[PDB]
Amino acid sequence: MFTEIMRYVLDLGPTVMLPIVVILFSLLLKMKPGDAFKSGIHIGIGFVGIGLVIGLMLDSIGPAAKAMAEAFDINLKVVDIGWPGSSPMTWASQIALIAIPIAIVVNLVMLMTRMTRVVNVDIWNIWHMTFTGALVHIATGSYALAIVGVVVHAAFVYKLGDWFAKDTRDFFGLDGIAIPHGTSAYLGPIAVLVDTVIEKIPGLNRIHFSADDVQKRFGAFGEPVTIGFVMGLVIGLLAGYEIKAVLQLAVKTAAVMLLMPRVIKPIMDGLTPIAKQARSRLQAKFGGQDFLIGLDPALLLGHTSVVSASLIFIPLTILIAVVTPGNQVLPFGDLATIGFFVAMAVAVHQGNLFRTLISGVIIMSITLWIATQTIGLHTQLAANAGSLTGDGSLVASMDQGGSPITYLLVQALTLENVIGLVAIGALYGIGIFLTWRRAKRFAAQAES
Amino acid sequence: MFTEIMRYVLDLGPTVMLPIVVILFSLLLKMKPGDAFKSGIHIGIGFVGIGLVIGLMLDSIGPAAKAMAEAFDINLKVVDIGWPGSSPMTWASQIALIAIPIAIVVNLVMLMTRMTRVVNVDIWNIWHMTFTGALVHIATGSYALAIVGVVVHAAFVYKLGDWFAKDTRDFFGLDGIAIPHGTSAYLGPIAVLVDTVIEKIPGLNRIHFSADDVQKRFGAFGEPVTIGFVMGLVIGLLAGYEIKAVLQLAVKTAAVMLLMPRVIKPIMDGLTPIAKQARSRLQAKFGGQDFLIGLDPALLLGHTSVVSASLIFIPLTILIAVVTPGNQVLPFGDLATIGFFVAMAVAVHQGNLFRTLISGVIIMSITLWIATQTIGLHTQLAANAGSLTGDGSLVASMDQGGSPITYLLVQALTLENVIGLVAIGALYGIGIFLTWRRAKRFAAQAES
Repeated sequence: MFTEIMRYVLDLGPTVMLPIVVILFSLLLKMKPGDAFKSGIHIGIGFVGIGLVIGLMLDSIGPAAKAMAEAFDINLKVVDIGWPGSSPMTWASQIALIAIPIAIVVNLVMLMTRMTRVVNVDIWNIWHMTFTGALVHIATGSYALAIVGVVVHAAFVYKLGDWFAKDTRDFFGLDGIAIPHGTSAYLGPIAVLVDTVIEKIPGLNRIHFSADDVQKRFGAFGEPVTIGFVMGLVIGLLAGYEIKAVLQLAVKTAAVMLLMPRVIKPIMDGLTPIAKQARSRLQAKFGGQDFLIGLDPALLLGHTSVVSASLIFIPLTILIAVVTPGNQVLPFGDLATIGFFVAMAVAVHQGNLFRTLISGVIIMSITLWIATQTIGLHTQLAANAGSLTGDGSLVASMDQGGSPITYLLVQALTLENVIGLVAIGALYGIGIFLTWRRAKRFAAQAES
Repeated sequence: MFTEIMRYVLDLGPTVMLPIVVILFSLLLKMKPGDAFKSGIHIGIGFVGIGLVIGLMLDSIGPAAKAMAEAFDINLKVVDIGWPGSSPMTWASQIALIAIPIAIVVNLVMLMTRMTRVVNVDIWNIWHMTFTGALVHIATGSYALAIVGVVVHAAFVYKLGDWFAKDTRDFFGLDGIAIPHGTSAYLGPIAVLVDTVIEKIPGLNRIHFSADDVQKRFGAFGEPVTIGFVMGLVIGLLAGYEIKAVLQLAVKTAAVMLLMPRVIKPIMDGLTPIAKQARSRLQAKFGGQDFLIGLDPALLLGHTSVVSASLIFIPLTILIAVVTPGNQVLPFGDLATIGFFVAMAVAVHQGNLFRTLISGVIIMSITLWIATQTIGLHTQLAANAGSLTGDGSLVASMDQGGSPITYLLVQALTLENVIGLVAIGALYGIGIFLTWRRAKRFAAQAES
């Protein structure tokens, strides 16, 4: 009966079950029924808006990006599928129904001993941990090792969401909300390492560039919506699209970027009183820092800089896919939502487009190489799920196939590529240590 | 040479060609190119948001309303198709590509003679005039009568948009914007007549009921979002939907109602400088009242009362379709957007839900009676367009097939139903005289 009720809860959707969870939390906080109902329905309001705008992103950008990818290069054989094609594949795994209870238990345990302050409530993003566990099970061949991998990934994701609280609170303005899930969370340490390296280099640190500089230089034409329209038009032109298609796509890009914050806003409007009462009661009873709430990484698309970088990086990603040595994966699926990769990079760089570009280039190269490395495991997963054609063609993805955590876990658990494991582990360990030191320093400075 | 360029302009879409028209108008007003481009792109963004929200509303309500209709009654045989099924039928007619130039010419002629002040720019809503012209051509059998029917319909809708300027400016807050198209425009006079009749009878006028009263009565549960959620929930429950589907549908109803004004706002945000400069220059050059701009009737959905009426009236109109004498049309297609019918009724009644309900009942019964009356013409139009199944099943629509103007023109030109012609003509003429007198009185009062 547990599997059936878990499947029902999953099928309820983020727009129904999450408002129920928020209402229950508010009721546990001793509020009036009206406030809890309003907060829940507002959160559902924002999430429905997010889903609609993301669907617009997909059906507007996907076709154009894919057409440009075919037009540019044909050397790369393996074709990316991205998160829209990976998440249903992941949900068909045999551990898809136990990963959610395991993650919930580990979150409760880490909250009980005050090792974290992130109360994750988005259970539709647990498929990341499910994917890592499935890959570990496929590679090593042991169920217990897969469970250990899921636990490790969940703990690391929660700790990373805790560490990046300052950037979400300040740069994005999402006060009281933390984002532990998504590709932005675990690609943060690379951006932190790149920022530290650039800061160390004299002369290069003097280069500053932001959308505000663009607006100042170009007058009324530098206003962000104009630059988004221009980027959409350029992407349409590069894809060989017709004039009417180019204009429609550019208008769609400007529209999605303009409407992202308008649909995010109801979530904050509904969650403000909940956070206020939480800080009023739970912080008084227990103590410590603010109790953050985990949410979907789609909330990071509200900032104009994030979506601007997303539009800019599609041709940049396609260019990177040709120059990266030992690369066979052609970015095909998540090019529409490539902003999820470099959102935390933009937040860390505080909108500095030069350092954002450098960090995004390095992140794209690293994730493309990793996705090239993890192909046999991914095609084995595809065969296991049954969503694979009979031609025997390989498959790969970058949203979760190329995550550094999964590659590091698999390499450390089976030791098949020691040189790549050593290199990626050194880079990611330096990034993690740097981001932890930076988070501790920021917390100490804010406290003092 | 004109046919394919007109087809291309039509296919450009409201999000591309209309911003180009706005930019050209702004340039003719001697603004800087940057501000003109910003206004045009903002209007495009608003229209894209309108399209997205309308698509969500359709995909959320349509199936639910259709299931409601199937579950409730089976006595009615003819199945409505609504505007989504009528617009491709109308645009495939023989007079499809002449109607747009005819409407533009008649608008220019009426503007030059100072007979009207509505500068219609939405060329995608001309399909109402195309529909009435095609119906007249089918009934009478001559091209010239079709042309004169198109001209008469265009002049009537332009004058109706002129007369309802105060309601749009004040009640909906759309300053400088007129709505000559849509079912709301030509179903206004019935609402005006009903309001006058209610005012005449003492005691009935003393009943006042508005959404503000509901909010005051219900405290923390009387907000528009909460009542919309309740209406969605009851619609799902009475339709035989499952619990998850019911909750998702209710959340989607709350979604459309709450997100309507947020996506409505960019249109005014972009159009305000255009109207300001028009008032500064064109009024000084020529004189007279403001030069209003015709747009989509979907803008009336921004008001919360209109959406609330749209949700409540669906079971109401389905019930009305059973008790209406001599009715054979089952409302099936435009149940999703039933709010377009009673928008102007709400505007006339100033949000009085009691008079809104009475006017809506009268309008529903009347328009269903016409929709039953005009069935042979509609199925002949379907056969001409080629979109008719070979089973011989009758077709009928109520958004435009049941509109009073087309029925009145057909009856006046062919004289096939004297009793129906005289009844509908008397009712509509009394409504038109009353609304013209009301508009003249309002203009005189504002001038004084």
